[PDB]
Amino acid sequence: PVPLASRAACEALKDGNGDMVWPNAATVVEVAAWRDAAPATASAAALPEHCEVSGAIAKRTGIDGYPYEIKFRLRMPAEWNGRFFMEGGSGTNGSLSAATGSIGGGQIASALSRNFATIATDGGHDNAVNDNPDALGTVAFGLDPQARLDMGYNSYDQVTQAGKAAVARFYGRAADKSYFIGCSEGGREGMMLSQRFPSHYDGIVAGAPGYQLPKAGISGAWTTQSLAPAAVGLDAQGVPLINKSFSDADLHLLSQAILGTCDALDGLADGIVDNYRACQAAFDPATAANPANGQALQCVGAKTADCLSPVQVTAIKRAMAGPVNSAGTPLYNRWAWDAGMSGLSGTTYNQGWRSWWLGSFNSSANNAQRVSGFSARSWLVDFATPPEPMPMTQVAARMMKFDFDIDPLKIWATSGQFTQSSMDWHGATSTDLAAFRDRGGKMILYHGMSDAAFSALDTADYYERLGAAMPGAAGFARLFLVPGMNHCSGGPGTDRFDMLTPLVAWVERGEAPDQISAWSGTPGYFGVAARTRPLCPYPQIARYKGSGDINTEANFACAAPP
Ligand SMILES: [Ca+2]
Repeated sequence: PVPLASRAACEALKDGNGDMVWPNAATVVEVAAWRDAAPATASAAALPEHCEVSGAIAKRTGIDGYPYEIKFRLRMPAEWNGRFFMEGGSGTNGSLSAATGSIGGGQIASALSRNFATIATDGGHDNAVNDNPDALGTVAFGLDPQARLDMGYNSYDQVTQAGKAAVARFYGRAADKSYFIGCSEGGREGMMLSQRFPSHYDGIVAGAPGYQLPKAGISGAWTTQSLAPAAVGLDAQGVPLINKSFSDADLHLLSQAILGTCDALDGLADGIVDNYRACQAAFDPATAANPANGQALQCVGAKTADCLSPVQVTAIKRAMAGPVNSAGTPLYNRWAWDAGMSGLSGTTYNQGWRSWWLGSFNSSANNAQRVSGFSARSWLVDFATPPEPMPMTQVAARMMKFDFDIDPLKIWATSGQFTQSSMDWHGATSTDLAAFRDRGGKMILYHGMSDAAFSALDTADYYERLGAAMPGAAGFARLFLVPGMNHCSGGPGTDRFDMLTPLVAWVERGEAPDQISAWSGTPGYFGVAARTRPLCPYPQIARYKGSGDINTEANFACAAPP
């Protein structure tokens, strides 16, 4: 005689503590604990009294000899709004968060703080355990084929099913609606769900989605080899210091030149390139001027602090252009020029763009994500098939000798026990969302224009393919590009927003987001205390109404570009 949504019902969910039936028979509950309410903190909204359940699914040994399991953590509030929530991952996953239901966007509130039931997974591997010194550290899960499948799609499927079964037993009813919010790798997960598991979630937010993540290391090898002629000095292995190709002052000059060409193309000079399409048609660093001195951005002779050398201009132009093979066939996409490639807040230069292709300037070693960091490591072990484990010191050189006629094929290939390609299990490129749309599914995409991890133009290209394949796609899927914003957060733009509130309104009331309110997390980039702007559904952009404070969303409306 155990009442629903109670401490007794919570503790009954543990193995050997009752009658709970899990969808996957290999589910092990390690924790089923009643949690008191937690007060608000400086960085988190208050958490209601809830049941916390944590465990793992399909504990096994991989073909690499390492243990694998799909961890989950679920929190079911005693006072429940009838909604189910899953948060996405980041990086290459491998960690189990507090699972309070992050909504991204730099937000204080969690889904659990709004009385959702919330769940998270580690994706099928554990960074504390699946750490192989001969397979590039925590990307070493790529040595096991099933761990790849779990990372690609299976972990989120198993955890969604397990969460909904516990919700049904704990509350005595299924969730009215289910929601998923993820950014980066979590954005790829959201797109994967809409394509592969259309009925798992009714509302999906997919920010900066790496829906072509196996191509990232291809872009990384390209940007690495493109910036190398501008590098100064060598690291300990004799590899050119890609981080020395551009100083922070150099990048700020590039950004200021982008603003000189593109800032006013939306009708208002405000440090924000709202008209990104017009900017791409207008800006060329080989021709653009330095608006501070009126002279050309590219140096005429020797390098000064007010110009970029012709080698630098050639290098960044090639990097932004995107990778091509010998036939000239594009292998990923190009990248948009934007002011968030740099930015200055007080005396602090923005690192949020250069960390991906360049790395920190004040280092005698390469530390860019795409040169020697996690992204380059992940491609070699997780996305190349068969995997290419190596010592950590060899990664930068491996990117320098990357062959664009041979190596890109490895993301489409199968080998031995690796029976799916990395584009098979990790890719989420399908525009067949009819099952998702026709059951009432709604999807909000967002992407920062100054994202150096994944190209915002590549998300836009996906959205255009979606609208062509599905007439009237704006009725269930809308894309919100964020000028100036880096990867998932940061940069001179309005990078903070509450995506959960309009997602619920769209799914449950049919109210499509004609704009989404946003604010800047670092308004010092513009020298103000605060800046609020509307995000606009693609292809619309923000247009100043002609009067009022330029830092207040009320004085802007969404419209077609000028
Ligand atoms: Ca502007």
